[PDB]
Amino acid sequence: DVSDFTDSVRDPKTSEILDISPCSFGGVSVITPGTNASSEVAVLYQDVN
Amino acid sequence: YENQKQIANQFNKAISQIQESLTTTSTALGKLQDVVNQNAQALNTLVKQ
Ligand SMILES: *[C@@H]1O[C@H](CO)[C@@H](O)[C@H](O)[C@H]1NC(C)=O
Ligand SMILES: *[C@@H]1O[C@H](CO)[C@@H](O)[C@H](O)[C@H]1NC(C)=O
Repeated sequence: DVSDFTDSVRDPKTSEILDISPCSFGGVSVITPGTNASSEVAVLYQDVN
Repeated sequence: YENQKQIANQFNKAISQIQESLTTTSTALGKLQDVVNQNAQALNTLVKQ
């Protein structure tokens, strides 16, 4: 890749070409009504199905 | 009021000319393109490093 990470590999036993993708990562945001109002929150997981 | 027809006609003709100038070719929207480029140049150096 352009940032010098390997993205494709060849299997050393069966000679099959494999693509490599990252495991899921992202940011987490916490949405709150206010501590004085309530103790509940909602969670937003960013950039994920 | 005494010249309303002429004013209406040249208003419509001016809108038609603006539409043609946007249709054929436009560097007039360069400023919105210039904003787009310096962001993409900013990230390409971040991945390069
Ligand atoms: C390597 O061994 C596996 C099973 O042990 C076999 O399926 C594969 O064909 C072998 N590869 C080569 C290049 O001999
Ligand atoms: C998320 O994944 C599920 C199961 O793989 C799929 O049914 C759904 O359409 C996906 N949503 C997207 C890609 O927006």
